[PDB]
Amino acid sequence: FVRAESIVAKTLATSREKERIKRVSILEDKKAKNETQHIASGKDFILKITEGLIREKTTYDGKPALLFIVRVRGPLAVNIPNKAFKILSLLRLVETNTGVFVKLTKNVYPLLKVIAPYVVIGKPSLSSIRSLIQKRGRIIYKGENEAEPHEIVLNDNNIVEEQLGDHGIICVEDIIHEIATMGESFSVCNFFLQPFKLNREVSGFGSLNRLRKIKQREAESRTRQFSNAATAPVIEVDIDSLLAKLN
Amino acid sequence: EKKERLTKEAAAVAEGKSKQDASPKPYAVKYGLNHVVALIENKKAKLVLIANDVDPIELVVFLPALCKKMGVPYAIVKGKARLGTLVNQKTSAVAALTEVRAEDEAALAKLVSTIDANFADKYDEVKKHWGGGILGNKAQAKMDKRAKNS
Amino acid sequence: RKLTRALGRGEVSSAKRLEENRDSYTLDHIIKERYPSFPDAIRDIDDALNMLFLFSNLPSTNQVSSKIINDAQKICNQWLAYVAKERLVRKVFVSIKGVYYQANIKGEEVRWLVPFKFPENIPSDVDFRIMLTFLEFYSTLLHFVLYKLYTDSGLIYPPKLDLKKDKIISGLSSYILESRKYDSPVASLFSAFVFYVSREVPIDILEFLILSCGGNVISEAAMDQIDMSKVTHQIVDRPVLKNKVAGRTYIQPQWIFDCINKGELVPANKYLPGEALPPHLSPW
Amino acid sequence: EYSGIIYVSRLPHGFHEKELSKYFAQFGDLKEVRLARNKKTGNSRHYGFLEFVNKEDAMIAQESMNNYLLMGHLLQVRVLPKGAKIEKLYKYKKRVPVKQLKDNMKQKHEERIKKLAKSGIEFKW
Amino acid sequence: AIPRERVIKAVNELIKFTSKPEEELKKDLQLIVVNNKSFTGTSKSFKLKLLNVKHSFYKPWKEASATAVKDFKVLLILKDSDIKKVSEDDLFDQLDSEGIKVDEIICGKDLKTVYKAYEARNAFISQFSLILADDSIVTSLPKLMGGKAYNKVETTPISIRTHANKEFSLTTLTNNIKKVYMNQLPVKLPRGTTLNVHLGNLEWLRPEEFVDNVELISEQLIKAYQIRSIFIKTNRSPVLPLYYNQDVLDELEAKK
Amino acid sequence: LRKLKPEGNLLYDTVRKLQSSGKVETRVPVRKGRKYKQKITEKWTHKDFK
RNA sequence: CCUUCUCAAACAUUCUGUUUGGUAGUGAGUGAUACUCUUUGGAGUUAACUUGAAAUUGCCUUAAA
Repeated sequence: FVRAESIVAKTLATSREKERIKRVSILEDKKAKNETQHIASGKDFILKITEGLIREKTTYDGKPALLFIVRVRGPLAVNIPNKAFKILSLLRLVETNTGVFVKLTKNVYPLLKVIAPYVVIGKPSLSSIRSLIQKRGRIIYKGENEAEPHEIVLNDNNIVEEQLGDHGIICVEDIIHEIATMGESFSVCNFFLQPFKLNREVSGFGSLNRLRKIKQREAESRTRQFSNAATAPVIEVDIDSLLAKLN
Repeated sequence: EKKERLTKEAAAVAEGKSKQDASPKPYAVKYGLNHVVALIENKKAKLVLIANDVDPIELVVFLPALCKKMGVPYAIVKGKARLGTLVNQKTSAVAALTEVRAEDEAALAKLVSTIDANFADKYDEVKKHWGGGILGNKAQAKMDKRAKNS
Repeated sequence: RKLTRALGRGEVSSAKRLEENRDSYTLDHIIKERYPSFPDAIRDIDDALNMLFLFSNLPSTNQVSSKIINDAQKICNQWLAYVAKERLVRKVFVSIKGVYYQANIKGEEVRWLVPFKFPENIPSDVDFRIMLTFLEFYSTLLHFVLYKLYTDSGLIYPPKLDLKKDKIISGLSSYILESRKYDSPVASLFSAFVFYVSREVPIDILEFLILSCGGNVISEAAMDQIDMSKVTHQIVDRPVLKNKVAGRTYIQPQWIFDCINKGELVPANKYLPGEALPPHLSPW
Repeated sequence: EYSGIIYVSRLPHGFHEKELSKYFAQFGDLKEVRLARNKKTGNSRHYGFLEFVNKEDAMIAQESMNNYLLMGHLLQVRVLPKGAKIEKLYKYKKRVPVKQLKDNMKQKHEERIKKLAKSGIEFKW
Repeated sequence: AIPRERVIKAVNELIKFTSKPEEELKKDLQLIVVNNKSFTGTSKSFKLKLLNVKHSFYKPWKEASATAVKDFKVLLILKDSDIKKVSEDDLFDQLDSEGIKVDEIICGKDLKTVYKAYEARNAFISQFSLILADDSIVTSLPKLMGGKAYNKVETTPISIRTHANKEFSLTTLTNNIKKVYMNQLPVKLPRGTTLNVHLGNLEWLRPEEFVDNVELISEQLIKAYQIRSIFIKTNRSPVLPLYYNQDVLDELEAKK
Repeated sequence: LRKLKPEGNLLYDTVRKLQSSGKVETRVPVRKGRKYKQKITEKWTHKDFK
């Protein structure tokens, strides 16, 4: 049975999401068209939430950089829209608690602005990416066998030779330098990396770990804000402290 | 919560010198049975709840009649531990509500309109019917086969 | 059970009250009655260190509770920083299953593994909680013996670690030492040397060796976020190399391996790749 | 005795024909459903109608959801007598020379001026 | 601009008209109306255009409701971070001096929690005639309070420059509210071409002040929206042309 | 050395060490199992709600 | 059984002034004052007044089990 209350709340939530995505999408459309007489505010903004918490708002003025993001579930009723299903299906973040890197720019900023409620965001550190890629990482690989229901963890840099020697690239440490320093175009690596299947920070359903689920939900609904203003800043956190839990 | 309230208000009355009303008013259910039945016949209730599962049923049988008399919107909840969950006792066997924050006034007032919808006409048929006229399956099959043969 | 009753009844403040108000178990009496104490402990820590350095490398998921992992990583790096600052390694042997070491710590020569920092894949055929329990016991064991070690040397135990270092390398530059001669000769080899390591080679086993055999280091990959002033050596394991300069010998790590494994400090003549190698010349 | 048709009431927002169809499929095969939308800035006036197929399906659904609850509307429902012939409520979405008219303005300026003059409220111009 | 003597005799004509033939309350409050070329179509704004005025009528309004029963009064709605910052002691220091008084202070969480029960919502706000809200909140309001407030211009909200950029403190707004009370008034702009404005009432300030007030707003409106023609009434009367501009009429099909 | 692919699962190997050195018994982790049906049927209340 | 577009610039400092843009709604009805269009088709704009959110007919996966 289908919980009529849940039906109507689902309808309301998806309609609200539809409103805000149409709002921000058409906002960005008229921004790009640059008829900017009627817009509440003409620029991006960036809230770097840190640790009742400590909030710092800034503007991009890119100066491009990278980011690392994770799909989190929610919010809490929704049958999804096509206008984010297509996006995150391209980006390979469904089947959640999954990690992918990204290069920031003005083409892609509003995509973060639409996906932001579904997702957590923040920049990584060198130790954090190094930990991530040495502990985790997988590969799709083909030849002499294996019609590809396939996955391979990183153990062979000769694979990096035979697939990225065309780029002059061996040595996933050298890949890491390319990533961290934003070297040669970042994109073979992003399209290749078979993105990270991180762990849920808490399995449970014992009476102890349920408590941690509740504390976790308190923390995430504290730090995240589905304000849906269409001018609000992006949200950025201490991912360095978070993926210590999540890795 | 009480002891935090006390260690607050001790400093509040020591420095701020209130009347021990610097702290705000509470808005809470009122859950002793004698408290409830005292409040009734002052009509200081807007909804009371009643638990079906009490084997010393003499404690409870007079309540729906009395609540009917005093015109208060009674309700027979199923489960007494369910009522204890909201007082932080194992069992309460009643709960009541007399004063509410404003932000659920409509909630309460409409809840009353559901409750009397569920009860006001059912009162005619609850009382004209002596429950428990039921048989077990063997006797039932016996009389069914008898009616079938006849 | 009490917590379960609580969460069924609601009472979540009381559930937090229960969880903060408990006192879990410890094993100090278990250790300091089972092992009398010091020589036996340092003799039989080998199987402890093996599983610890394994668990610090393998991935977090269910059955892991990665607080466990960061704890094991912390005590692992504490151990390595102590022994490398006090300059004790006696053998090294690279192999496919990581690398085995050898150190004459206070008498008996302890042998132990540190694997390659790479994403192993799990069978899901092994039973895990047994190994976790083993690990908890071994972690407590090493905590005790390492407190004893730092104290008898005399030191500020446990080591703090500066977050700006931990976020860039998360290495042995972290877990910094504060107090309160040597193994003669194989300590302080490469004395007054400087090795600029290439990014290409993994530091995960270079830096324990280099810091045990005293000499300062700088990494290529370390400066990705942010001098070659007095640099003496360059290391790389790449076929091609450029723009190589005259200030540094451009060498391989088997030079280091043979150098410490025989205490001879061989030159870099059979080196400067891509010429082939004296193949491993294992100690056994 | 009744008809299969049903009248419903006191609906909240977010509750549309799709919700009705998917929900009330559960009580049997539904024949056809229709609710009341405004023809102006189209949104619901919070009622509708339905017949699943059957009188018995109608009455059991009524017996179930007679005083059903959700947030702070509550559904009431009525089984009808025979027929009652749902007929209407097509669905409505949100509906979205100069000198000649200047002479029209100029003359009707005078027309309104004489009209207020003969009210009578006297005025020049 | 309009002949001011035409304005004078027009207001004298209106008051002597209505002086003799709930009813008087419906029929006495002055309204002023204007046609323009065309308003912003398919864009339903809810801001109010703030005119400058030399003499406000809200002081007469409180003086009149002191006798009457409706109790003309003010609302002030704030961000959630602000009620703790502000209090009634400060406005008691500030506003009674120049001779007004705030009635209450309130937040939007209270709006969505205790002024749900839409009956009680409208019953709460219909007590209030004058509404002051924040620039931050003005976009968020209509999901909260609803079009019953917005159809009437009394209830319909308005922004205010609260945040001294950045880290707001009270005085930057306590002077602004004094400005908007004493020396500024709102104007709404609906769809289409017509625009009515609830100017005031005839029991409030004399014609000799009303006349230059209407002159002020008319001369600042003829420049504002390229208006078409200007009239007045009080709540039944046909339209009184006091400015019918025709050079503005010729560009309409020139737009096409 | 960049060429080096390590090989051999240290979990399997150290578990062999455990079982070999007489610390633990040789075992599966083996998953669930039931002997009998643990019959389903309906509650009194859903049975007699009529 | 969710829970709401809860700030952006410009200037010169006055912690403070001018301007800029920022909302499409619970619906039901009550009577009623005026303006455009274009062909009757009235579509849109215009005072204020009630109602307990009221009511019968206007071409994704641990948020599981």
